[PDB]
Amino acid sequence: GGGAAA
Amino acid sequence: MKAETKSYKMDDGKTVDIPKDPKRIAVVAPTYAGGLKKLGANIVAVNQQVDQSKVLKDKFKGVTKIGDGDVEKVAKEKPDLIIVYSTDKDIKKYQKVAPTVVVDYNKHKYLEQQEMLGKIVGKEDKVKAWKKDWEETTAKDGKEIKKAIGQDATVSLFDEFDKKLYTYGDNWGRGGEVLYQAFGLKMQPEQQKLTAKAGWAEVKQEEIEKYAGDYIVSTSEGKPTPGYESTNMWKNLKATKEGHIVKVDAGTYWYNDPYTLDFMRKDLKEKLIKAAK
Ligand SMILES: [Cl-]
Ligand SMILES: [Fe+3]
Repeated sequence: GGGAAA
Repeated sequence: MKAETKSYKMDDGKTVDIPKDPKRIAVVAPTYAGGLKKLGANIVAVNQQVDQSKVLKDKFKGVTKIGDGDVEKVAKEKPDLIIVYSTDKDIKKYQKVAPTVVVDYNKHKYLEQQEMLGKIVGKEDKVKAWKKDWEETTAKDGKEIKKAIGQDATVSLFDEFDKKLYTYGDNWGRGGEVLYQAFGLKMQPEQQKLTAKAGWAEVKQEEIEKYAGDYIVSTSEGKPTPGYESTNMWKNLKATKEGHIVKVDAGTYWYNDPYTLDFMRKDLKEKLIKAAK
């Protein structure tokens, strides 16, 4: 998701 | 020659033509690997991350492993369908290789996710059957766990992510889907508030007591004691003082596919009942 992978 | 295709409306609203019956799936986004394997799909490439799972590694022996960005390796397996996350930076490149299904992770809760994979490969009936079994079983499990830990007991979930303390809502892996949905256990209220919009959150480690419930599940099993379990703050949490800590295997628990779910179901039920003694 934004700030990470998903 | 020309496999018959069906129209599929993706998460972004765009429609794409995919095979009615895909024969060679490249699973770049590893969230979707176990679910497609459960449905008997032929997977010709899979993200090497599955090898971190005690459950999924054995299930993908003999399957080409790929890391992020390896379009050439994916191309070489001549796939007829490619699965990636919406955050994948190589989506256009994948598109030139095979129809590419772009999944926005946060658009599907874990049961809907498996239903979505059923639609992709045309096996919705198999999903339905599996889902009914899953729900009935975890409903009885949850009722048993609640009698053991107490109906109002809260449960926190903590993880080390990129050297920081993280917590999760009910659908960002780390066992949350089984703890909070399948079992129906009560999430610690500040954890719920913090993770409500995003589904996940970094926690200021000096504020951990704020987010610590009656029981704590920590993904630290088989690891050296993380920074967040080593403080005097951790030592003085009521859950710690009471022996209410459950530790789980991070590499395995990251996932939420049917195989992983069955494993975490058993493992957590066992650990929770023991921690409640
Ligand atoms: Cl799934
Ligand atoms: Fe992630």
